[PDB]
Amino acid sequence: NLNAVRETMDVLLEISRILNTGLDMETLSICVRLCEQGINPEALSSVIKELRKATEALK
Amino acid sequence: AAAAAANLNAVRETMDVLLEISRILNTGLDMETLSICVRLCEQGINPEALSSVIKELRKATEALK
Amino acid sequence: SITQLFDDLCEALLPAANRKRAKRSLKKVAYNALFTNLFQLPARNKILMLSFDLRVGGLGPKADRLEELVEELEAVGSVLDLLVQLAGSGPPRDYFLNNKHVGRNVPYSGYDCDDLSVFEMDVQSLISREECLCHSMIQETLQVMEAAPGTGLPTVGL
Amino acid sequence: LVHRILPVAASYSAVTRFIEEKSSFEYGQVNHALAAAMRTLVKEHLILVSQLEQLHRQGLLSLQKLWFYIQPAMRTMDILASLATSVDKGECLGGSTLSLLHDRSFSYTGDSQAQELCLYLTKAASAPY
Amino acid sequence: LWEAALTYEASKRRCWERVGCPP
Amino acid sequence: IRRYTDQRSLDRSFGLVGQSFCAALHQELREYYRLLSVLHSQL
Amino acid sequence: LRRLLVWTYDPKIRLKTLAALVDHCQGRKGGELASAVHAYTKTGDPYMRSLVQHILSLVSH
Amino acid sequence: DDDIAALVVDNGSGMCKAGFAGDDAPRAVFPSIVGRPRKDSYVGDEAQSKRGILTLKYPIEHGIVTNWDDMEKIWHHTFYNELRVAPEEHPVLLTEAPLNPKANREKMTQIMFETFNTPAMYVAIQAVLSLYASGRTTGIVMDSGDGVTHTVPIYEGYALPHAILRLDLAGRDLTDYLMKILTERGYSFTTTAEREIVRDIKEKLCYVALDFEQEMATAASSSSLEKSYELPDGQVITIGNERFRCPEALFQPSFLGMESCGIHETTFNSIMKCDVDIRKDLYANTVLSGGTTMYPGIADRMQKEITALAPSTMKIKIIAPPERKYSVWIGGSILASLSTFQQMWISKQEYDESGPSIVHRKCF
Amino acid sequence: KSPNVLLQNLCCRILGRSEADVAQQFQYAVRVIGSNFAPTVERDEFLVAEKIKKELIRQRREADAALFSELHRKLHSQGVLKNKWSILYLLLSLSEDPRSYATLFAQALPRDAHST
Repeated sequence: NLNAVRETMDVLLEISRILNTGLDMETLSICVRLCEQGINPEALSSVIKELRKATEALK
Repeated sequence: AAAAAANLNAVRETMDVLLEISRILNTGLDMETLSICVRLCEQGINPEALSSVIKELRKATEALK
Repeated sequence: SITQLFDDLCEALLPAANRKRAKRSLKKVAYNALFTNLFQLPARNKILMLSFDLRVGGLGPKADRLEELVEELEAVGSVLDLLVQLAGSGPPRDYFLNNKHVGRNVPYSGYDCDDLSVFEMDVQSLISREECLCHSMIQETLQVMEAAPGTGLPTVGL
Repeated sequence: LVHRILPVAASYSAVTRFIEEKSSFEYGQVNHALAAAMRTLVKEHLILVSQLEQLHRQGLLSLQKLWFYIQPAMRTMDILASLATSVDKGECLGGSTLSLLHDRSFSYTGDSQAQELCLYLTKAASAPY
Repeated sequence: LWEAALTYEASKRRCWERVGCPP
Repeated sequence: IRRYTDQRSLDRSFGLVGQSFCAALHQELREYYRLLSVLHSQL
Repeated sequence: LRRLLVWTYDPKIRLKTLAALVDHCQGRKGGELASAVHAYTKTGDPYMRSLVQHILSLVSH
Repeated sequence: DDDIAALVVDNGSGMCKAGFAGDDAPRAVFPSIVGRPRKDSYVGDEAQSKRGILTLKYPIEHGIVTNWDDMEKIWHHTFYNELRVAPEEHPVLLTEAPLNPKANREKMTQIMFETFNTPAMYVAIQAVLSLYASGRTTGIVMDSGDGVTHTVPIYEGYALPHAILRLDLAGRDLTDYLMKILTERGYSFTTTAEREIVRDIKEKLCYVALDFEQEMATAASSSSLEKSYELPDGQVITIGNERFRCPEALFQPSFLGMESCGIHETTFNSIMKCDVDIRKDLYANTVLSGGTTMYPGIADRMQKEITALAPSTMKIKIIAPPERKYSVWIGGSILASLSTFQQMWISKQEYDESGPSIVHRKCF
Repeated sequence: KSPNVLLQNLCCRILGRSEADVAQQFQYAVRVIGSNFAPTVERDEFLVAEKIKKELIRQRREADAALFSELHRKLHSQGVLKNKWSILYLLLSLSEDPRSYATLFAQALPRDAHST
């Protein structure tokens, strides 16, 4: 199964790449597992942006 | 106020006379789908493409009925 | 491991160098922002509505690719619904292009003048780029070359 | 300084003559296609010099600046001039001008800039044969 | 939305001393 | 460092690993001419 | 654009082909005239191949 | 902390969790027991170690406190012995069980304003705070501690107490039924040291499957899940079927002699007592809580049963935290951290001027 | 609104469905409308008016062909329509006769003579 869950994860990177999302490979794996738990994505869209704002406040 | 209500009258007038031109040309459109088409034609769109869109969707609604 | 996936998400977005207490507060930022939405429509149509805006400004085959991948992803739907929200948040050759002088059976077209006009912008961007480079390397050091003494220097701020 | 820049001028005149000579009927089917694939590489060489001339209209160009700009064209026209003379000197028509291009693809294998130009010319010349 | 407001109930009043835009 | 690579690109016997060495040494020289470009432009 | 050279490059290859079709077809008529238009379409150059083969389709009709 | 260090205190059934707000977990965890002469007075570890010739008193046994003096002594020993702090210079946010008594809250507020004389305090529900850690305001948190259990629905934050499902089943009955099944099979699980051993075996080696029939057929056909444990004392007993039957009593209650509803059936009845517009939303952002959620795979079994229970329109999306051991403490740490939430706690001036019963108005 | 959301309203108007149902036809509509957005012919309402009059004359409905001339002036009289060429070009194309050659007659200018 792990060969299939690898390829469906790999095709999902390119649709997040040409859609100009800042998610790299590691945060994409984190977020696809977290959405696989069952959390609503409409709030993840807020937490990723808020973490990236509070990250910019240091630099 | 007033200038926001005079424009409402001036757009009801045009959406009636465009419907009259639509019925003497016997186009199958009604008052509701024409308001979508005039809105699309306001922003700038090829009528040769949008007309082909409508002539495909009206040809595919019969195969499902 | 839902309480740990937020802990590793808080580590990935933390930039590398206090790094031991900033995670402790960034997890509070994650939780304080995760609750505001939860205190308070198909999936592929949101992709098509962006594929349209792709096609209007040129770049046709990229939109034909964005639809091509989501036709294979059916044979998971809540993840692409997350990707379409962060669409504008990201950071800002092939000789087998148009090239009517190569092919097996090329069709008759004649002059286009609309591929050549977008072949001279493809180079106009190059020398407009290498000049803003020499406008942004001229400046970042001359702003240090003219000021008061010890402004741009870190050791003088000690 | 212009003596250092003039090799790309000399490696242009020996390419346009090759395409003008080997576009004649007597040179078979493949040496036609080899002089065919070089002219999309002639197009970019001209486009750079017109853009530099229009930049020179604004006075924001120097002789050192020009010598910095033309560095890729000095390589690409040189590989085309090498292929042009190698097809001319040893008479290469048909399959014999299909062997020599496959040899230069093995000569340049680790650069990946001169390889891609040469590998493009191989697949384009291999179309009639 | 505006064509939805355009489906309103119109006032059919008129005067002689009001010729232009007189609802 | 330009005398060496001017000789080494003219030698076909240097091989596959040294026309690539000659390519890397040229890539480092182009950016030095970029520094000479900005040095001329601020004059 | 150094005096329109990209603008007049795509005409000149097409015109030197049309001039070839002109002066090779001088004097010929009938089935010999379509044979001379067919006597230009063994050109591997696809810009010249797609041109004369389009002119063959109009001549051969 | 720009202000002085805050505090959080959760007086649970099996243990008391204290700490400072914004810390990783409750900074101290001590037992809910005081020791008297049967050293004169001690708390927690010294009392449990010297429990051979002394008496122990449970300040919180089944979510309801047994003695107010024991409650004040447990709070004072948590503030003075567990953390070594001064309670008069620290604000603490306390917890509460499902629908606690107003007189008990008044006595607790009087104790917090008189025996401690702190600057400010707050007291609210526990599963609402664990929900206030779990990402989602809206949803059902099923919290089963050591002496009480509750499936608490939460709609827009303020819980609907008419849909709060109360359950009198916990880890005491779990360890007791496991010990009874082991002694019925023939093991020595009866004594006090055997009860501690059986509770440790139920915490570590016990299993939780998806259903009873498949795991029972597998354990009856072979002994794969039977894992051997030889402790430092040298006792060695291995039983896979007892470990498979220990967590299944939440779905098959008659294995331990229970006549109440199951866990998934309790969540089903809680959704049945819930409103319509919040039904699918409560079924979509429910969370797991309670220290009994330390069983692996049981959350997957609960999510499968919750998907089977409700209709096909909504789904089952359960938040299964692997810090459900300290979920309520993490909740208080999330709650007291916010700067706007500093107005939520009630101070000592309003309490002293208008009685401790003003906590019913201020601490909503 | 935007044209991308507005095309889906058209796909729900012609086909009687919801936007969660019909998504294969909207996928096709984005293909044809996108990459064909810019107008390809020079815009003038005069040529389109003289073709609608010609079409209504051709069906022996000579009375409506000069009623259209009174309807076309009111569009200019009110003046809230910016592109009057596009909507008339569309309404002529979707016209059915209630009851051949066109390279001979008047056609619109190609816009290719200009450097677009």
